[PDB]
Amino acid sequence: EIQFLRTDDEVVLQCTATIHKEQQKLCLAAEGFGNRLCFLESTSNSKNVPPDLSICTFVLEQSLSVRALQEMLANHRTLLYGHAILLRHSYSGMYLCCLSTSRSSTDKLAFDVGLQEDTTGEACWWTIHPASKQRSEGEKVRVGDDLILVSVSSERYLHLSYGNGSLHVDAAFQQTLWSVAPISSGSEAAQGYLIGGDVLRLLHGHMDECLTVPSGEHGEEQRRTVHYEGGAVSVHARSLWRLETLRVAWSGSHIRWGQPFRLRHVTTGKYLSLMEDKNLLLMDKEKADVKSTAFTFRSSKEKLDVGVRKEVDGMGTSEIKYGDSVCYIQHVDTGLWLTYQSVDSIQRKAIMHHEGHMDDGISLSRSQHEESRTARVIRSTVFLFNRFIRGLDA
Amino acid sequence: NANVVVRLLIRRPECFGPALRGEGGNGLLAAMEEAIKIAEDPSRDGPSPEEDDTIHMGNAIMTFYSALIDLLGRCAPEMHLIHAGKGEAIRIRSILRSLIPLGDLVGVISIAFQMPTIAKDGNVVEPDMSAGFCPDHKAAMVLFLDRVYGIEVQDFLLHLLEVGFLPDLRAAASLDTAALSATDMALALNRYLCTAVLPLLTRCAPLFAGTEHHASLIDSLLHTVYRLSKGCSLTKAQRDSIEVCLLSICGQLRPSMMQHLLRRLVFDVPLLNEHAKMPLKLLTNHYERCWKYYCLPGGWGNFGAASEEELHLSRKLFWGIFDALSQKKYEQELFKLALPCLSAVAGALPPDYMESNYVSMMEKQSSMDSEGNF
Repeated sequence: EIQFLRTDDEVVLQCTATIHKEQQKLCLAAEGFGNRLCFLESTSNSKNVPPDLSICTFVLEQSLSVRALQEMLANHRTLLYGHAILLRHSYSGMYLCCLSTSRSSTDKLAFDVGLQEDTTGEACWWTIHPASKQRSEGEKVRVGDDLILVSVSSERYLHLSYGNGSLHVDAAFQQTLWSVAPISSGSEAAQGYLIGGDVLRLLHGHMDECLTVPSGEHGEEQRRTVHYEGGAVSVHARSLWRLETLRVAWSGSHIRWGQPFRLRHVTTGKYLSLMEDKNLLLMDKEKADVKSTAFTFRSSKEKLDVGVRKEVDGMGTSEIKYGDSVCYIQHVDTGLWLTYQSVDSIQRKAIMHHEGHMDDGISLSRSQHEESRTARVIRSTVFLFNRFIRGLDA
Repeated sequence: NANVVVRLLIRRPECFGPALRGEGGNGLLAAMEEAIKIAEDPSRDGPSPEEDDTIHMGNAIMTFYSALIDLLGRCAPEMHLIHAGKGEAIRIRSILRSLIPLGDLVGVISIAFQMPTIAKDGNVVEPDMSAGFCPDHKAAMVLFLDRVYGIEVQDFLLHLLEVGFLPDLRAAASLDTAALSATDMALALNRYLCTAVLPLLTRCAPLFAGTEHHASLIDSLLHTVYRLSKGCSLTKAQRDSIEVCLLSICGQLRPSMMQHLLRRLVFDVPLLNEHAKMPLKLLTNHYERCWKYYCLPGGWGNFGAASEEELHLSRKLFWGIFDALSQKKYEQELFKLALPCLSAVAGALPPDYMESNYVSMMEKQSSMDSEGNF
């Protein structure tokens, strides 16, 4: 039984590009604050450079027919080909639209594609159309079908520009085949259980320690270490980690024991990793390899490995629960457990050990949407204002 | 049938031409300039191993682009649907506006023409029209301009008049000589103006409300239109169109900035020929409308006041018309149309008018002559 895309689901729009005779999969992305424009995020080199799907996820809010859309404009449904769909950017909460402005990349007959505050008007709405003759108008849209998006405001296809030096997405009269990948379904998500993409705090066995990094002393090299700390840092933003699965499709599904994932620091953008000298050190997006940045949750420290498992195309079963489950962090390749150094604002260093301690359990607390939003705002703003300061200094 | 054609053309953008497919396009104006250079270049215009003997590729490119622009402008939705707020009509107009920039439409109109020239022997050297830039090419530009973008703002109207519309009128007025009148280019230019430019300025007449410190441009336009109206090669329909256009413009124009045309009027009406019918009606309408500007010392501040020189000129007009009319033989239509004019001028002129004993010296012999008007 092939699944059908329906409203209130979370998806990412993917387009394939042939660059220097190399097939590369790209995802449409946008960052709410700072740049209303939309760009492209690569997801082909996931093994070496982890993609950022948090700014690529979109929510299908409304799916209306063309006639009904026109009527309301004058005044969990399943998507069928030919309906008008409203896409909401999951992070920003703003809607994809034809900006009616042109960046003029040698194509005068084109418009820019970005994000918009209001839902009113015909710019936010897009029409889905079959990619081949196998599909037809009114037919249900499968999860694996390719799609063509047409702007209601301008009848301009959601287009991928090969001609320009750096790949861009715009609204042009040439058509581009977009593939919709289901990220998560909120309806089939169990409340209180760990799902992929959550921003969470790693609480220690005493519930008053959280895995953090040193506070801001203007030293990014000192901010690269990882330690246990207690106090107000548990409600501060530097204790926030985003769990990122290694899969692109169904990344918002429930997290099971043994599932590899990457832990990203929200306020610094650096992924947790194990160095070759058995030391935890944050490293950059470009270097954040699967070999170093892969971690799993074990129900017990007992050595029986989870073994080979299949990834399932769905939300999956709910195994890890917030605040009622004891988890042990294990590096996938080395098998080392995460534990405190126990040497004597505790500043108890977090280290990797073959056996660890008996009180090495980690509790899970899910952060609030407000906290995650503010943390990503802080990261983006500090990056931009550091670029500004460097330019002024030059 | 217009929207569907718009769908089809936007789905296949290669129908728009190499200048406008969207990738590596030089633009409509650049294409028209490349075409007029190709038309001059003989290596590219002809095969180089009339129209069938030599298909001028420059003219072919220009007529293709003019036909595309004309088709798009005709595909533009009607004004009333836009006023009613029909979303699809608004969408079509926005698509066409995105397709064709305003500057490209302005530039093609700004492009000049090939001036017909008499020769040392007296024979007119005819530049071949089928091989060069044609008035119909600009006429299509005008149709797109007034059907898609719309001329609804005054400084835009004035800028367009200054850049592209006025020089064409001046060229038409310069080809008013008998030898140059029979030239095909003069006929084509006259048709283009009387079909596209004059009706446009007639429908956008209310925009001529405030043109105080563009006085020179509006005076030049009036003079050129009056000379073109005096032109002889014009047809009956062309005369009617230019009469309506001039009357509509002068009616909305403020009475202060039309004394310069009054001078020509007050000399040319007393001849009481067939050509005088339009100017004497124009005087009738002017003096019936702006009667308070003369009899009342002040009027509104916006009208201004009499300078006593236009007052002397109007009194001279009244007396000249009256005397020419008195020694003129009876013609029914001519007197029935002249009487309202004489009555209006008499009413506008103050009854107690101070006739200045100091009469004006050094009359404008150029505006005041027997032959050539220069």
